[PDB]
Amino acid sequence: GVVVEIGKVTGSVGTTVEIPVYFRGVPSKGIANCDFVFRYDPNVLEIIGIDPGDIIVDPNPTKSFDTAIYPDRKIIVFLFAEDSGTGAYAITKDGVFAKIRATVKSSAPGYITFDEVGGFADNDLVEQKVSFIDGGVNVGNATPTKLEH
Amino acid sequence: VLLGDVNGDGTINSTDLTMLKRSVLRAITLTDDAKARADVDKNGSINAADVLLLSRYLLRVI
Ligand SMILES: [Ca+2]
Ligand SMILES: [Ca+2]
Repeated sequence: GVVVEIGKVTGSVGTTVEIPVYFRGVPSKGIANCDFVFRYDPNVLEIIGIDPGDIIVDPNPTKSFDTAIYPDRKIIVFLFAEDSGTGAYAITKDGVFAKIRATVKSSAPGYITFDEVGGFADNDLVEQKVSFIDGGVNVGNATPTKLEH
Repeated sequence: VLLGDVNGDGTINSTDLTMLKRSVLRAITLTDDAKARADVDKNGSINAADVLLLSRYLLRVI
């Protein structure tokens, strides 16, 4: 079914990075709605905003697309519900669903992880099978275990 | 009974939201059981205010 992939990026402490959220396997009758929750560590990443990706076609994106950031709860929430009412603003192609803007607070890995999913439905309200691929920032940052190239 | 669960499948999610907004735009018609679940602020009417309340719930602000 639908595949949601969190991008993997790199960045030095104090810089701002963009972590894209990719959609693949978009249904033949589109995505009319989706809601899901990602987890993150606010010690590593200060999430400053989430922008809608270019697969959000509503000429006023905020009518169809909204997010919420909870540092105390360590989660970010995504809500898409095409606003036309006719399926006109549904997601119809693979691509970037959202871009998470984050300031890097430490050199430790800043994983952004799938926490919970509500529903991913097409224009006929048929719920889709959905799977997630986790990612985030500086994913390989670690203390070496041995001498190696 | 389960407020917000418009389609009555036992869970509250964005698919209920789509159903709610399409019914408010009269693109779909709700069953009587669904109408009780759709009136999320329980004021006796199904409208844009219900859509916005359900959206806030799904975004977890409430
Ligand atoms: Ca439901
Ligand atoms: Ca109401």
